[PDB]
Order: sequence, then C-alpha cells, then structure tokens
Amino acid sequence: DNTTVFTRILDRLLDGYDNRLRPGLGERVTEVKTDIFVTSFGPVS
Amino acid sequence: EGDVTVILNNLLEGYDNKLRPDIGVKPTLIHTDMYVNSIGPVNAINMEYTIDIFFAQTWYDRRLKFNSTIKVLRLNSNMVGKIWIPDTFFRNSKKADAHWIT
Ligand SMILES: *[C@@H]1O[C@H](CO)[C@@H](O[C@@H]2O[C@H](CO)[C@@H](O[C@@H]3O[C@H](CO[C@H]4O[C@H](CO[C@H]5O[C@H](CO)[C@@H](O)[C@H](O)[C@@H]5O)[C@@H](O)[C@H](O[C@H]5O[C@H](CO)[C@@H](O)[C@H](O)[C@@H]5O)[C@@H]4O)[C@@H](O)[C@H](O[C@H]4O[C@H](CO)[C@@H](O)[C@H](O)[C@@H]4O[C@H]4O[C@H](CO)[C@@H](O)[C@H](O)[C@@H]4O)[C@@H]3O)[C@H](O)[C@H]2NC(C)=O)[C@H](O)[C@H]1NC(C)=O
Repeated sequence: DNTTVFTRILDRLLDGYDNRLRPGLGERVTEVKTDIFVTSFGPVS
Repeated sequence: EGDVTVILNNLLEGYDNKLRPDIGVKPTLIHTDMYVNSIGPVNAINMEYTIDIFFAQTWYDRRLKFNSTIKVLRLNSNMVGKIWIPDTFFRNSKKADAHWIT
C-alpha cells in the first residue's frame, strides 16, 4: 500500500496525456533550457 | 483532450497504414525534394561517395483530411509509425542509415 500512493499519482499524470503534442500548443512557445556537461573531450580525427 | 488530440484520434481511427491512398483508383503522385548538407569523401579504391541530405517527400492522402481552424499539424517522428509512407529506397546505395539521436 506504500507504493500505491505514488503509483496512483503516476497513473493520474499520464491519464489523458497526449505525447504527440508539445506543451502550450495553442497558447505559447515551448522554451527549452539546456546545458552541456562534457565528461571527456575525445580524440580529434 | 483538446483540439489537436481529437483531430488526430479522429484521423487515425479506421485507418490502415498498409494500404496506400487511392489503392484501386489512381497512382499516388509524390513530389520529392532534397537539400544536400555536405557531400563527403569520394572514395576511389572502394568506388563510392558519402552524402548527407534532408530527403523530403510530399503526397496527398484523402484519409488525413480534417476541417478545423488549425491549418497545419506540425508533428514529430512519433506519428510516422501510424500513417502510410512510400517505401523509397536508394538503388545505388551500398549502406545508409538515418540519424536517431536524441
Ligand atoms: C536480424 O537481427 C537484427 C538484430 O535483431 C535486426 O535488426 C534490428 O531490427 C529492429 C527492427 O527494425 C530494430 O529495432 C528498431 O531500431 C530502431 C533504431 O535503429 C537504430 O538503432 C539501432 C540500435 O543501435 C544499437 O547498436 C548501435 C551500434 O553502434 C549502438 O550505437 C546503439 O546505441 C544501440 O546499442 C541500430 O542497430 C540501427 O542501425 C541498423 O539499422 C539501420 C536501419 O536504417 C541501418 O541503416 C544500420 O546500418 C543498422 O543495420 C539504427 O541506428 C528504433 O527506432 C526502433 O524503434 C521504433 O520502431 C519500432 C517499430 O515500429 C517501435 O515499436 C518503437 O516504439 C519505435 O518507434 C518510434 O520510432 C519510429 C521511427 O519512425 C516511429 O515511427 C514511431 O512512431 C516511434 O516514434 C526499433 O527499436 C533494431 O534496432 C535492429 N538492430 C540492428 C542491430 O540492426 C534485423 O531486422 C533482423 N533481420 C531480419 C531479416 O529478421
């Protein structure tokens, strides 16, 4: 019963969710904040 | 739900991606385009050259017709596997692959 509290939340989040559409499709522009952590700069061919 | 969700769920119900548009009516006219990015090295010992392109195809499908205020449904690659795409292959390609990252 301990895991059902988060299982119900995760099932409610994807209930009716359409993954084909970006968020704010009809009202705004989806802004994506990105950064890069280079773990190792490999050899240059 | 919403506007684009019900439009896509109404387009894709009763849809067979196995059958091309106008299967028993007329040939499907496909307008192709291409945008070369960087023709790579021309290998002479192995007799091939590498090319990187943006291969684009355009056709008509009467089953993918919707009447709403939305003009264009700009979709990602997730909707490719649900609709019909012509089996365009390159007749002189020794090896080729699309790009799958990210
Ligand atoms: C014989 O056996 C081999 C091995 O089992 C069979 O080959 C395999 O075939 C299956 C089925 O087609 C493939 O599954 C699909 O793979 C693609 C991605 O393919 C890319 O990644 C492959 C994995 O890469 C591994 O290895 C490399 C090595 O460098 C690593 O770097 C990677 O990290 C991985 O560890 C890679 O192998 C592919 O390259 C090969 O294939 C290409 C084809 O174009 C050739 O050019 C290459 O030379 C090479 O041979 C390639 O880079 C996935 O995208 C597929 O998932 C989608 O499609 C599924 C089916 O529709 C669907 O269920 C999924 O949800 C998913 O759908 C999504 O994407 C679709 C794309 O349009 C959308 O339409 C859709 O809506 C949705 O968004 C799937 O997982 C195997 O990868 C492939 N593996 C190999 C090794 O070739 C072979 O078929 C068998 N032969 C026979 C005749 O039985």
